[PDB]
Amino acid sequence: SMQDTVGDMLTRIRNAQMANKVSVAMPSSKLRKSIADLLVSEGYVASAVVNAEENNKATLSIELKYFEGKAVIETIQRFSRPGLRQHRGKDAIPTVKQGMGVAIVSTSQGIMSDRAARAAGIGGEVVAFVA
Amino acid sequence: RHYEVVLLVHPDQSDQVVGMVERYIKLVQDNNGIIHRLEDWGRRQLAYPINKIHKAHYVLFNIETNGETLAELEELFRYNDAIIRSLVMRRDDAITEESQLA
Amino acid sequence: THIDYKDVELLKQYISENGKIVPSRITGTSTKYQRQLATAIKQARYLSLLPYTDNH
Amino acid sequence: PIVKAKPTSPGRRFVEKVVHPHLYKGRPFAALLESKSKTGGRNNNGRITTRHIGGGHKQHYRIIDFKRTKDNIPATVERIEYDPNRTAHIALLKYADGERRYIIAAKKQAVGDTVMSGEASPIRPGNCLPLKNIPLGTVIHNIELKIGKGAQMARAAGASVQLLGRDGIYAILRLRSGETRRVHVNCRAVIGEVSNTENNLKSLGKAGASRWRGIRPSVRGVAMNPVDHPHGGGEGRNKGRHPTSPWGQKSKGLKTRHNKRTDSMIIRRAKK
Amino acid sequence: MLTNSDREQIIAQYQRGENDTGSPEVQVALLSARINDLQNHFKAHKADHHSRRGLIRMVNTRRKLLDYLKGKDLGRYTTLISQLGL
RNA sequence: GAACUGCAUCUGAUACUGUUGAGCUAGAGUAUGUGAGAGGAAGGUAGAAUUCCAGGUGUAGCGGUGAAAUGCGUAGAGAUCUGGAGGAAUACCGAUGGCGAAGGCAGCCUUCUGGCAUAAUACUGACACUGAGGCUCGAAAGCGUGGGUAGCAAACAGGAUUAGAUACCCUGGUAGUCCACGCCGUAAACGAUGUCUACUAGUCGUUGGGUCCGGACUUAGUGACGCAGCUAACGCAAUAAGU
Repeated sequence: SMQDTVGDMLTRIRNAQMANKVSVAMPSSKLRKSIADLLVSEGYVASAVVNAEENNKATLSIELKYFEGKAVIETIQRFSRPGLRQHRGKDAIPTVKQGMGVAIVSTSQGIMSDRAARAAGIGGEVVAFVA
Repeated sequence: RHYEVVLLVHPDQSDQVVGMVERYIKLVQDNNGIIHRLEDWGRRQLAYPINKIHKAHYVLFNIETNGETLAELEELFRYNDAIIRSLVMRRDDAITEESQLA
Repeated sequence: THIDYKDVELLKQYISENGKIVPSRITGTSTKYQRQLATAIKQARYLSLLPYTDNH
Repeated sequence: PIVKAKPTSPGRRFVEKVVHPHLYKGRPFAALLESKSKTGGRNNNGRITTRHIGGGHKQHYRIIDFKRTKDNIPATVERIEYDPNRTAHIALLKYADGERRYIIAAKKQAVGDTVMSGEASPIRPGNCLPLKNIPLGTVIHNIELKIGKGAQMARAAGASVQLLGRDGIYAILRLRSGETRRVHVNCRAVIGEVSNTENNLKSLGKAGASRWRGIRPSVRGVAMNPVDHPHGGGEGRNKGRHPTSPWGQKSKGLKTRHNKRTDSMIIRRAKK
Repeated sequence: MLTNSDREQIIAQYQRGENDTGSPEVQVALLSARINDLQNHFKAHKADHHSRRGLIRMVNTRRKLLDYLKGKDLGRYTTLISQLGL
């Protein structure tokens, strides 16, 4: 069965971007919304809105960006899969494309960027690489 | 359960075909049995001869009864020795409308 | 609507001249109705209503 | 069924005994029993007419109602009992009048079953009926050769006969041996196969087992001298000549039948 | 087969709530009754492997539900197995 | 000086995982109504056809091959026709159709029986997926005991071509294949593709349901083409070998 949620969201975004979809919708969770908000703040997606549907459900809809015909998200890969969790210190967070990318880090102070976490002197779970 | 029975009878026993039918009806009535339909087509002509007789009598009836009575009735069909062929099919819904042949 | 083994006049047109079952590619019947017609033809064959073959 | 033994001795490694718990362990009816003294395979003159008979264990004789004369009387089997005279089991019949008789027990039989005799009766195991009444294609046993003499064929355990057809005043019957003979129509028969069908698959296991049944040892002719058998004599092991009996009658393939009177009764013989 | 009447009878006996027909207790009781009925058939016909596979799945499902009930509420599990002789 | 990425100790952080308290239905289940099918097991029975047997009409061939010979035939074969007896399989229907976890499953009625599909309600509320060992099933052949034995046929016999033919062709032909109960546990047991999820253009088929006004729509399987994508290339391509 579906044993991963963040990986599912990441692959949904990736497949939508490869298919040139304007927006991608999925079942919503707070962690998915936080990751989408981080993506919005990094500028990889246009926006991300959660519409509260019936039966205590919610739909996270992410509007995707395209620049000069190509997708804005050049690559988006899961790192800390359920089968192998990866936790790193402040000075051990992997850099994505020499820093020109983003390594999403879930730290004790929330889900934030690798460069911001390095500034804060904090570490956590390195969840994904997006560039 | 509802069971539809087709019986083939020998022309020498065409005269006595009736009485065995009341015997079967009595046996079915005794054991909580209701007979919806009793078709009597008549002396139809067989497409091919069976047991060296070209033409044989046809009788049809639909009965609602239990399996034990059904098995007893099958044993009577086996041992009557006039009734060469029998077709005891089972129908989900009892059939009351007139047969197309009759 | 419905197919029964008792209706020999309706199986006469669907049966071949020699007693074989005409296929669906020739008759044009649906697959379900073809299965029911085949079963009914077999029952009428066992009840000496339709001949198995022309030359018995 | 067959029940093997444990190889806890050199004579128990190959013993197999048939097991029947349904049959009554208790003694049979006293009145029916009659004494059966052993003759040791000897005639009135005292000569040994039949070889390899002797010893054994004394066995009482059970009167068997082969004829089944009491027509139109319902009977029930109070009990089923082992019989040492015959391999087939014997079922006690207690009639409505109270008379008690013993009959061969069909395999498909149970305690308390109802049995009927005479012209009019259901077609069930353990019921004796005329061949006239009995329909074709039905397994039968205890066939009667001559009218009123009682059943003779198919009295052994598991014996079966099949009524193939009726022609004229005779009924065509197929026997286990494969030999087909006419049987007069009026003669009676019993529906159903005889009990103890597994009797053939038992193994007696040791020499004494047959000596309890009364079979004495058998000596081969090759082992004797010329004065004793047509097979005796010779330096070392040797056979010498076409095999025969002690009395000079070839044992391999020689046909000994002389019944002109029943040649007509015998329709055909199965070949295999 | 378990008939319409006796299936609802088992349900009615094992109702936790009104017309629930979905609780682990009712599910397990219906499975146990269907096993009891099926066993008589299965004894008659030794070589009915295709039906025995479905009966084995029935047993597996009952075991899963019983284990889940035991992990959820132990008193309910003990009472259910005491009632059903398991 | 740095490093010795460790170790224990208290101190804080609570996004994630572990342990837990309360709740939700969207994963998985359960209750009711229906439809489809060679799903399985036990019995019965129907019709062609082969074989043998008992007869009638009848005469010199039949059978077979590329050509023949072994074989059957003047003791009456082959052909035809009337009676029986016995075994196996189930033409047509029949379809890259249907069912089953695989292996596999075809005439017809009955008894018992496990799954799947859909229909709107009512329900429990993470019960889920996978699976070391383990156990269940598992084609054909083969083995053991007991039955049956028409066709076919390993082995075996004889006839042919051949330089030889321990073969291909041939005239026969026993085990086996058929049935009951147990072993055997192996196949190119194949989709040469482990199971379960979510996502990713479109098209014409076809089987079982549903809903609409013969068509349009949607569902779980079932095939043939064809993008992005992948591949050493073949090709795969919503039934992925794509993410």
